[PDB]
Amino acid sequence: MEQLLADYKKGNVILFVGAGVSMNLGLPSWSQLVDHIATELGYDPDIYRTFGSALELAEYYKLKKGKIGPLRSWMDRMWHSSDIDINKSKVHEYIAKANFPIIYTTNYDRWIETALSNYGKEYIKISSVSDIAKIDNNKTQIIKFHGDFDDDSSIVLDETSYFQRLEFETPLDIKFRSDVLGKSVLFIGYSLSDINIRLLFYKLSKLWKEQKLEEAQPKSYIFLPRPNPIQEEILEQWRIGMISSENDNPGESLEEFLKNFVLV
Amino acid sequence: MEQLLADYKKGNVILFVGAGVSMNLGLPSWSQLVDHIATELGYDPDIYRTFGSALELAEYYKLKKGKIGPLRSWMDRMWHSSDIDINKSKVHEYIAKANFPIIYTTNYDRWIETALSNYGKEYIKISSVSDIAKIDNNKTQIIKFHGDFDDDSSIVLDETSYFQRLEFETPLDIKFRSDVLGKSVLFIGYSLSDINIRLLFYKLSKLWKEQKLEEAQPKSYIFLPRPNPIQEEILEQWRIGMISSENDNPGESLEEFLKNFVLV
Amino acid sequence: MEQLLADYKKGNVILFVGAGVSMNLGLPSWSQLVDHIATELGYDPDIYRTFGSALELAEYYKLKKGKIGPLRSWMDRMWHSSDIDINKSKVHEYIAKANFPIIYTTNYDRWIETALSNYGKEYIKISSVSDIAKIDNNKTQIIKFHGDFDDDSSIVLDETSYFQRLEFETPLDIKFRSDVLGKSVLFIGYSLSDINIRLLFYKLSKLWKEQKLEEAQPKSYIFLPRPNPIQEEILEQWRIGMISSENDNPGESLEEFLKNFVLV
Amino acid sequence: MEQLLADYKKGNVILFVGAGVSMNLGLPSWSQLVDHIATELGYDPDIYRTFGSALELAEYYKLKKGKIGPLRSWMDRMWHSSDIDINKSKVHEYIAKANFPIIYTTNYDRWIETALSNYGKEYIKISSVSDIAKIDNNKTQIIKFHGDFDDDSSIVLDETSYFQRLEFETPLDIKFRSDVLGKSVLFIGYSLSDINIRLLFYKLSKLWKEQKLEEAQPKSYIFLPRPNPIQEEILEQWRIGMISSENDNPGESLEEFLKNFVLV
Amino acid sequence: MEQLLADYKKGNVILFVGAGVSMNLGLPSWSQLVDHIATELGYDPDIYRTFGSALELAEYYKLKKGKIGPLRSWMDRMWHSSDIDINKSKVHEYIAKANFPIIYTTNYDRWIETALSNYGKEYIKISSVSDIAKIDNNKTQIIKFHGDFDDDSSIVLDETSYFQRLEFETPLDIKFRSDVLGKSVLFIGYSLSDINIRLLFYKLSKLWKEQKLEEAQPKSYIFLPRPNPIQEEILEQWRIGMISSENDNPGESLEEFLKNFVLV
Amino acid sequence: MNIRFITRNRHKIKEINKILSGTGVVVLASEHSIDEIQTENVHALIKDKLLKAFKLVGRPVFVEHTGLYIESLNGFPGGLTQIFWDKLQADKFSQLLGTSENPRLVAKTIIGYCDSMKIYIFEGETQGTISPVPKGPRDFQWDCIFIPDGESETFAEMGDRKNEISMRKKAFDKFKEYLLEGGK
Amino acid sequence: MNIRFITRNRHKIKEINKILSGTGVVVLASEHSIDEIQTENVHALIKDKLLKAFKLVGRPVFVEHTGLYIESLNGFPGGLTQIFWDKLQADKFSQLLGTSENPRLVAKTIIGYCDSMKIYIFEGETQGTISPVPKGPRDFQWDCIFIPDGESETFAEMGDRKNEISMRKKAFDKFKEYLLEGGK
Ligand SMILES: O=c1nc[nH]c2c1ncn2[C@H]1C[C@H](O)[C@@H](COP(=O)(O)OP(=O)(O)OP(=O)(O)O)O1
Ligand SMILES: O=c1nc[nH]c2c1ncn2[C@H]1C[C@H](O)[C@@H](COP(=O)(O)OP(=O)(O)OP(=O)(O)O)O1
Ligand SMILES: [Mg+2]
Ligand SMILES: [Mg+2]
Repeated sequence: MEQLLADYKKGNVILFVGAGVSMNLGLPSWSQLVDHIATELGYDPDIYRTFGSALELAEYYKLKKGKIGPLRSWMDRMWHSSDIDINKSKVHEYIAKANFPIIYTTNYDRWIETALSNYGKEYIKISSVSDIAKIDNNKTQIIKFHGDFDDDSSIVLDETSYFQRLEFETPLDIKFRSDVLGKSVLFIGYSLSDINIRLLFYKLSKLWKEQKLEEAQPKSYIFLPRPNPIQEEILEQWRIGMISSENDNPGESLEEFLKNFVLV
Repeated sequence: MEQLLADYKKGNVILFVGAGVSMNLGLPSWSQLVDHIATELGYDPDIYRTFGSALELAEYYKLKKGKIGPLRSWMDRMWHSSDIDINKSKVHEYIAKANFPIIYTTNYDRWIETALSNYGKEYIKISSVSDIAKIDNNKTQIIKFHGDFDDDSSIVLDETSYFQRLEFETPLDIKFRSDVLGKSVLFIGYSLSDINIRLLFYKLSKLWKEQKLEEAQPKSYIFLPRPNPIQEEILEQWRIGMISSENDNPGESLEEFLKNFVLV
Repeated sequence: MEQLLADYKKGNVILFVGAGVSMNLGLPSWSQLVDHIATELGYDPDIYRTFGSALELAEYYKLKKGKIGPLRSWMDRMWHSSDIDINKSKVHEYIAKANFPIIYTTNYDRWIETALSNYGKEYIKISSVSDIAKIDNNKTQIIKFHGDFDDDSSIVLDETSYFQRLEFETPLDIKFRSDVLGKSVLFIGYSLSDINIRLLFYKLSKLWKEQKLEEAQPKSYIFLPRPNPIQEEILEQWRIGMISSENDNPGESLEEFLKNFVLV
Repeated sequence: MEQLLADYKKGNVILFVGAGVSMNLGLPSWSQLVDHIATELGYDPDIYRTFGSALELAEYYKLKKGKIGPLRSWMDRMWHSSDIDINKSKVHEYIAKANFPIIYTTNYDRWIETALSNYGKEYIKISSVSDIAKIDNNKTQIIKFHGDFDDDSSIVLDETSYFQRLEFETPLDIKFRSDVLGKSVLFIGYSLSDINIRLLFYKLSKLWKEQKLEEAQPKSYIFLPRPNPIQEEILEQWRIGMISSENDNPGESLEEFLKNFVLV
Repeated sequence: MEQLLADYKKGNVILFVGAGVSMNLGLPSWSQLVDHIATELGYDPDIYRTFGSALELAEYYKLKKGKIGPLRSWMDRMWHSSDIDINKSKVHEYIAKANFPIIYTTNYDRWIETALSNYGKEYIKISSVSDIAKIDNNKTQIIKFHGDFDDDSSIVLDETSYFQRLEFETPLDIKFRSDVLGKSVLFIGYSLSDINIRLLFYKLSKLWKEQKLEEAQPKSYIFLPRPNPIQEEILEQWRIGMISSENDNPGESLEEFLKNFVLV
Repeated sequence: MNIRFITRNRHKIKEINKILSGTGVVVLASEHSIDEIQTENVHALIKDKLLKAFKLVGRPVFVEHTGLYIESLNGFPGGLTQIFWDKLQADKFSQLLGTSENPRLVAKTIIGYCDSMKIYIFEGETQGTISPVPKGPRDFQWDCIFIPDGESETFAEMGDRKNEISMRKKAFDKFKEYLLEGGK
Repeated sequence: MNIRFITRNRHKIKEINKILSGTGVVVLASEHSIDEIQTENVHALIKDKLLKAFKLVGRPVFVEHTGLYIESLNGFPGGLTQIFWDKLQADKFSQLLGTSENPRLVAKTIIGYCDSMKIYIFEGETQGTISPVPKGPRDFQWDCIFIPDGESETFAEMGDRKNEISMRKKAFDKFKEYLLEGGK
């Protein structure tokens, strides 16, 4: 918590943003996406949750509907509705006013870049290797790690998408695997549930253990409000410490956590 | 299923055995193993279930207890107690008397080898690479794919062992990846939930699509008594067909399915 | 080489055939292929031999001519001319009358298959993954590892082809990587110079060291007539022993070596 | 050449340095190292020239002598003798005074760092992942890609070390594989003969081919004083253009090439 | 014969060469090709005749054998055996010594190019559009219209390849469709049985009809020894006249016909 | 055309530069003293020496060789005249070869040229007579002992007009004809 | 010891076999006719020829070279006596070198041996005189013209006792001393 601010003021902290940050905007949740896919396929949700977890439910929608295109179209329209205002969001304001040179996200929505451009901060948005060619060292790198709504082929949603990302041969995978070399990652709004991220940090811990400088690895941090000792032990094996809060509100806890980063 | 039996008389079908075949005998279930882990770590079962799926729960047991050794001793004594008789198991009799040259299994218990040694079938047990050197072409290959109770370092139960199997650099992984080239796999008692098997068959499907010969890929089959159209579509993408039965009892359904293979 | 015969009667020896066996036959050598490519590109041979090794010279022919189609056509006609008689070849006769269940080769010519069909022995020729599906256990497997003249895309001749084989994702690569698990390889006519074979046996050695069972690894053998202590030490690190002959004739040395396998 | 200067003034060019830069100083050549290995093992050099090439010679020295330690001690004392003065080296002066943010090198000697510290330019030397943690964006990154004389386990000189570097699981390999994404590489003093660099740029070209963006790949350049159309075509397949000079002297050609980069 | 020679000496006659020119050399016939296809597919030839005609039989060989590659390899070896001598062929000599500026052929053998280079005449061989780029106006054009053995994808043998060539979108079809505009075509050794050439000359007759210039169309000629009035009337509707002979020997009739063309 | 030259003789460089002066081509001569092989075939002897020079340079490079062929000595030198001249010089040349029954001898220059793709061989010859007494300046080897046929002056004594009828000339005229005719 | 030999001379094989007969070592001679280089240093001339023979064989192989050194010719041959003999032969040898002021000449044999690790050079020499008339059998090159010092019979005429005082002998005695003394 104090060493995190020490590395943050040094400029050696990468921000990783999950869906829990975008949960405070009034966006549809993951379960509402499951309900929409279930009603689109002729099911009803609870009769579609006894069959597969989630990758099975995006994979089955892709297989029955051909492509991910109608799903991407619906997600593009409801994730960027006109009712959502980025100025009434203290979490996105604290993200924009804080100093993070590299920002990663698994969200396909553009509210991080909207908050960055709304509060007068320049950025470089990376979703392809041609955007890796445009990286400015004096601007924020916003890497859409799991895709964007500007490309159906980039969205990491279904089982085959995660199976493609497991080999770590994407340009974004290579860029992330070298960005975690010698830099701390701060996970906010993210539960570390995606299999490719856990395999990436497992291979990073194995890489630091193979060189026999396991004490010298930069220490990562994850902010979850509800505590979990199981995840705590498993993530502390990968040098990812847990920062918890006693506040029951997740958005308030994230605001009080990012308050330390917006200031100076 | 005439094409499956036509591949079976030619000797081109590999039997894959899951946990339902062993669960027919009266062995402890996976839920009872999670319960034993929970009361061994001081939890009651259900609160421990609302913390992780199963790989995180077994990983938490291995991290709190140091090794998998107390757990391995408990499943060794429970899965091989004297109350279980292999002679009162029609499924294991039909497995032993069938002409399956190669048998893979993700069970750690020795009831398949006990079943083949009961009914006079000579076999070769494979759990290391020296046992791959001990292979005879006129004997049944029994491969303990997820480990055995003799070696604690070979048991694939928690998340880290599944990551090491996801890299596919094990001798057994190499042997399986070449055994699926040009042979059919018949899954009995198995749900195809382990991510290394799903990544293996995804890479096999990508392999046959790369050579532009996906029409000529051998057809795999999974016998599930309870139908699942989501998995049927998802496994049909990997050339794994689904065989379902109308019987509500999985044991009698598996007996009636293996009746087609035991005779002649 | 008494242990070689001891593994030979059990059927645990894989034959690997190089380019020296297809030389006694009076086929064009490798340097004649270099001269033909150099005269085809407007060079003369040695003025093309102070520019690159061999992979650069097949790569430059494939880049100037588009494909390796003219090269495959010339190699197909001159490697199978009507002047070559397989009956006047004692090495191919000793190969055919021996009992090798699995035969690997890096030649693109079909003289091993012609020698075995000439001497009444049935075989299964493997060059794609459908031929892996056609494998009989009571027949000789002849695997064309580096390609055949039937397929232009299968020939491993230039640098890009060797890079694709260095990835080890071909079906023939997976089949070889599990065939070397627990079987000895006998290299005849082969200098072990191709980098994908050296990386394959290096990874096999690393695999046997990771199980801490490297004393139990099956011992491979290479037959080279001229001795080389450098290769002897380097291949001895990969469990590949050298068998040398004092005869200055390579074909006669190979005949006296394979006479021990042609009998009974 | 003009696009190279346009990318260099933008700050998107990585300098790659080989042994041809360091041979201007009076350092021992590769043949003198071959000679030292040969007379250390009891050979004379020309009779050790018929056996292997360079990897077999450092592998045989490592296997007979146990480790690379006597050889590294000799290369450490010979490559850093007091007769070599960096101030009479125009090439190292032009490297030091130019604005290259990232410098890679396959040299083990410290003459790049000595030249950078002579002419008052701050730098970060990277040879471990803990040195990747020390990267400042206002300082020059000097990466000792093939090792340094401070660590025997990092020197990539023999065949086994190149076989370890072929898998690209080293932290320096990961950092280079992401640094080539969207940046140009300028090879000076280097012939592009190491197999891991050629496999790296082949995989980079394949990576830009899978994203269907081959025209948007940054272009790399290699300065070779002696022309080679075979390499020119082969490196042009990997988007590495060739820059040649008509001066027969390589040092003055490299001086006139780096004169376009030192000024302003 | 009179107007044919009159258009010859102006240089406005294209030579089209079929299989019957090449049957003089001792080449395998079409029937022997069907016999080899039937033998390779396990049929005897006479039952295999009673199923398709030629295109369906070559289609069946392609579909059962995967590609056309084994058939191309066999056709390449037997069509270019060492027993075939180009100097003892008066037909090929009379073709070579004649000044035909454009030569088309449906043969995949290189005996026209071998006869042209053997009798000291320069040529440009066209089998792709990159060879159309190298057309010199003082050299003869040899166009391999139905493919060559240097490319599997170019051979027009089975019904799918004829169906691709029916659309006239290959570069060679556009080149032929403009070369027949305002030039005479002389057919030797050719029966005008391929569907693409009949459709091409039907469209050419439609083109000269639609411009109201039916009288001004150049006259094509076809030399068959056996007189067919049906082909005479049908080809006369496409302005392709017949030249017939009284000699029963087709080779001697072809030599006596080409005697008017070799002279001066 | 920018073509390089590898040799040991320094005066050979000045002869080739004076012969090719004003042509358009230039010669970037270098001194390395490439050893030859003891063979009778001069095509192989120029081929391997051009191979060693191309291994030294890697750019378009030509290589000259100049051989005397004594008819009294059954055509002994040619390919190995250097060691001959470097050992017995002019003093032990004319007293045992100029005073024999057959003073006739023929001098040949063979040029091996590499265009970085192929090897091109050009040659020229003049016939002549060995002098009984060395005559003229002695700064260019066997020039002071070589009487050409139809003349009474040695090639050293005749001066700058030796580079109009000499064999090297004829060989470099064929070389110049190839170099301005194109890379054919 | 099983040591191989690469040469072109066939009678050299029989001389080396008769000299090394009964020693314990054996010679597996082969005929390839390796070309030499035109250099004055016989150490480099035996080193590159042994390099070419080791590239040909790859086993332990020795290489012999034999050179005449005419003192009247300022020590001209030696390394290149072959082309000399294959040109002038015996008819144009004694009439211009045996009748001069200094008939003295020295014949040297140098042996280059490779033990598959290093290169070992052994040499021997005898002095002698050139005959004014060729004398004896003419089946072994310059044996019929070489009078050794202190004798009046040529090496061809003296018969089988030439292999007790000859230079090749001395060189092979040092070679035999090394081969039975060990690989030192
Ligand atoms: O116009 C000439 N007039 C008189 N003597 C000449 C002439 N041209 C060559 N010579 C003599 C000098 C040379 O020593 C010897 C061998 O001829 P040659 O092999 O071609 O020259 P080289 O060996 O001395 O130098 P390089 O290494 O370039 O071959 O003939
Ligand atoms: O005992 C000898 N008595 C008379 N003549 C001899 C003798 N030994 C060598 N000779 C002559 C023959 C050889 O043609 C010439 C060059 O000597 P030398 O180079 O060592 O033999 P070589 O060139 O003919 O055959 P090789 O290829 O093995 O070197 O001297
Ligand atoms: Mg010379
Ligand atoms: Mg010789």
